[PDB]
Amino acid sequence: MGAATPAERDAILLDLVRGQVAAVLGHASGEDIEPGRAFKNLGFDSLTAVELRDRLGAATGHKLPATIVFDYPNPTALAQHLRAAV
Amino acid sequence: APALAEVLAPTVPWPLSGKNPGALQGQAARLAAHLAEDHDLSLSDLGLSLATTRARLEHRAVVVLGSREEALGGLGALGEQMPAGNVVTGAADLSGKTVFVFPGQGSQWAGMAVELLDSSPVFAARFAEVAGAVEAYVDWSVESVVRGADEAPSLDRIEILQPVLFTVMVSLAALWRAAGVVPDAVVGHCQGEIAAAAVSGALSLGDAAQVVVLRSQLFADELVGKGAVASVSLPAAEVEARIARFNGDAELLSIAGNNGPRSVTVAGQVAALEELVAELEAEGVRAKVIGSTVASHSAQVDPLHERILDLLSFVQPREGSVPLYSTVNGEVLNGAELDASYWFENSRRPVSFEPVVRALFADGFDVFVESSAHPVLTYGISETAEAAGREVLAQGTLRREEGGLARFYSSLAGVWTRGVDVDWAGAFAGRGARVVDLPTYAFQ
Amino acid sequence: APALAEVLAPTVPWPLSGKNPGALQGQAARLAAHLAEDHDLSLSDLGLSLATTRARLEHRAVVVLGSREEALGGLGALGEQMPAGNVVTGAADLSGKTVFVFPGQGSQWAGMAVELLDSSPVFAARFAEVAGAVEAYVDWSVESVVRGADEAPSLDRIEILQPVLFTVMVSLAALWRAAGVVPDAVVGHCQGEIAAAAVSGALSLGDAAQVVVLRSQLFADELVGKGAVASVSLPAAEVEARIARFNGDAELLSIAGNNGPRSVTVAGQVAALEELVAELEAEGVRAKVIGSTVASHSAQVDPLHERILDLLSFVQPREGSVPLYSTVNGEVLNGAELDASYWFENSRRPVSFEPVVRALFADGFDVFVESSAHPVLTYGISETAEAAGREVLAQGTLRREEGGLARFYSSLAGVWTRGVDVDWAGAFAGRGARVVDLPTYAFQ
Ligand SMILES: *C1=CC(=O)N(CCCCN2C(=O)C=C(SCCNC(=O)CCNC(=O)[C@H](O)C(C)(C)COP(*)(=O)O)C2=O)C1=O
Ligand SMILES: *C1=CC(=O)N(CCCCN2C(=O)C=CC2=O)C1=O
Repeated sequence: MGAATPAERDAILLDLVRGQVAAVLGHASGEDIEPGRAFKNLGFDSLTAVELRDRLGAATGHKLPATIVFDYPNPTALAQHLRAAV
Repeated sequence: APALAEVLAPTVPWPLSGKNPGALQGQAARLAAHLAEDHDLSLSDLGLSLATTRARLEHRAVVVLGSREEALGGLGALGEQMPAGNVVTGAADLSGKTVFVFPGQGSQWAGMAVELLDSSPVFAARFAEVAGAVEAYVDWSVESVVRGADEAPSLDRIEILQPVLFTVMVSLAALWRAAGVVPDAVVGHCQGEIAAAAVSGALSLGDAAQVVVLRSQLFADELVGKGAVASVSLPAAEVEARIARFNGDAELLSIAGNNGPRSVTVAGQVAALEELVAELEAEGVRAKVIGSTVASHSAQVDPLHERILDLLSFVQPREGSVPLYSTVNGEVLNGAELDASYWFENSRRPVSFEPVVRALFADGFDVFVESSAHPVLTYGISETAEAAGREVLAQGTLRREEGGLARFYSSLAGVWTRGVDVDWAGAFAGRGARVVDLPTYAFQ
Repeated sequence: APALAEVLAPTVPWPLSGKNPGALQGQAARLAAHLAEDHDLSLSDLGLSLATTRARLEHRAVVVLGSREEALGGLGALGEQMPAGNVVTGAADLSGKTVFVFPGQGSQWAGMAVELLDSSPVFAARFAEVAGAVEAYVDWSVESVVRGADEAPSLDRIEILQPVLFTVMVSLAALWRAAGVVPDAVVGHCQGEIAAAAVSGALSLGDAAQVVVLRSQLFADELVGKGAVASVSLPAAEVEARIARFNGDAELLSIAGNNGPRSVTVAGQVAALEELVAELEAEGVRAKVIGSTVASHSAQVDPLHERILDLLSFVQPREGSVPLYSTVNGEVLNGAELDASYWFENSRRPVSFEPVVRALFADGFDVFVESSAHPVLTYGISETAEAAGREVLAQGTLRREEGGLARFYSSLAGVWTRGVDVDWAGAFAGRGARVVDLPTYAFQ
């Protein structure tokens, strides 16, 4: 995604995090997750946080901090940090 | 005699297997059409039939359902190579050599064991037996604590917590055994060894119960306020170097558990511990002080030696039914050597978990079942396996806020789908389920 | 908790497994070199060590040994790819879905369960429990009969044999179960269904015992002398054709059982039956009158219908722990339909063994354990697998004049080396075996 605008980056990373959260949740819709909703409210313990981080690390081909999910509470926030990370 | 599932529990499992993934999808779609077409089909008849009259094949999927529409949802997702919250899939590519893992504290959550008290007769039966045995030595009611009645003691108290987690972990073991999943070996983390010894039969239920009761009570009396344990996400040797700064002229801080390649526990007086945790929270390191913890596995316990040998002089260890991989002395015990002195060493010596995981890996154990209410050691075991290029399954039993048959069956499916033999037929016991005709697909 | 083996009993099994035949024979030869260097090594330590610390791999062997000599013998042979009497080998290429087979008469031999009473506590404890249920209904002792005590009645009599064969079969099932091999289903041949229902829990011990005692006593009173059953090694169709020659006017002979594509039982009057067997031997066809039989599974049991209904009106059939594949009706039964009328049909209807063996292949059963003192049905099953193009194991328990732990562990190994999970550690119970270091062959 070098041939993509900032807003386009925002959208691809937001589609990535929402898809990965849905897989951890098991809904698997990938659009069911609300970008504003905090991970705590969605049904997230510490174990679900590191599973999300593993999936995002795999998908982005980067190594991420284990606390990244806790530190950026919503999918939008995590997507926005991942713009800085990649 | 007692069954996996109350006869009226709505949750049942449907195990499926095909030669390859496309066969698994096709049978799921056929099965979905079989169900959609006939509103009168018993979900237990179909479950029993899938669990009794079907070849065991390599590509595996279990649908956990409490209703037609949860069955059509599961089988629909299965049918279009799509995930779902109630479908567990896997390849039967593991040997299924199984070690049962009994951690200490961190497994606890309010509501744990309740859904299974009301819905699993095996679990209820075992919980009643074990609670019965702990209640010889205490004045309070284990069920009452677990169910969170008004009058019942607090789980914040180490001396209520340990006996309770012991009941829960030992009762979860018996639920696996009824599902047909027996340990080929047992491992315990500190107080977890007391549960492993009960599950192995090395200690009588009564002896095991009394040890966790009397030792946790001794720690409540002697050790609360004077020290705690902290978890640190560094290798143990790196933490040993940092500890040397403190505790210069005496052991104020000591390693309490080599838990992982990048996971260690430290024990000692609260101040030194909080100073260490802050200094490390600075440099990006994941370090916290665990609640309801004393500074066991440190020099603070050396003075209670003569009291602990008298307190536990009653224990009559015997040869168990499976080996215990000691995280005290790093030996493969048969259980007859778990006398009073062992139980002192268990509470004094730093827990050597990381090396017995490697030792288990090398001995060909490739399935790790944590017999707990929330997974405290499974991710560590997975992280060790990948750092070493090993294919293992580290499978938890229950999780925070998920403590009923739906969760058990998902965890049961984790292990079946990777090639552990499971008695799925037992999910339907006492229901008068009948074997019925199933759609055949590319075979049967 | 009874144990597979008496502590004093010399026989222990050593399981080994390798990634491939050459590693297996390589590991064997390395292990024999280890044993040869040190006369101090406990065979029970090395036994438990092999059971617990070694990966579970495709290519498998078990050495059955009561001595250093038999150990080096086994391992030397295994290391030089040479058969030995005390070595079982196979590849773990079956799923190990197991069905327990319960035949009728033919498996009996003098002192069949004496070695197991004297040396397997589990077998002794189950034999006492089942015999005790039988002895509520007879004046004689099953132990006395099996042991050959002077006062004890003769096995020649149908009404002593059936209950003794009931005791031995049901007890042998519990021996498998103690080694960790439990049926995923049960099948029986005529009276063997009673042993099947006992093991599955479909009948109480008390009910099952009383069915076999009363029915065998009825046939002793009403049928002995008036006919018999013979085995014939030809297809059903060709035996129907041969039978028609004697069935000029009134029918003297009829098919009692279809057991195999070229295995068939015939019932009728003794003279007819001997004449049929004698003319078949002349041709080169395997056929014998079975020793202490009556013309059951024929029109001769028709006049016994009312009396059998009255005699077995007590039975209380229930849902059992595993399904029963009925030879009589070709249905998959939970055991709640085994009423007096069924036990009549079991004694009257020709036995569809071969068709339900086919149904079991098709439902994914690839391991057939015959819970018997000598294989009678395993050959039919094998021949049935060849004709239906199936890879199955058909595995007896004991054989004539081989009735101890050496034969049982040899039958347990036959099932294990083909990929049934077995609890080998259980063979070392009571012995204070301790895990020891074993020479590594390859990366571990
Ligand atoms: C036994 C010894 C002792 O000191 N006890 C007192 C209680 C402490 C018991 N504890 C701990 O809490 C620390 C350990 S082990 C768990 C530490 N984690 C790892 O092994 C590293 C990787 N895992 C993780 O980071 C976490 O598991 C997850 C973040 C993935 C899970 O998140 P949430 O569930 O928090 C120990 O033994 C005794 O009683
Ligand atoms: C029940 C019916 C009957 O025929 N018998 C046992 C005799 C037959 C023994 N068999 C087989 O079942 C097949 C070969 C053979 O020798 C009863 O007791």
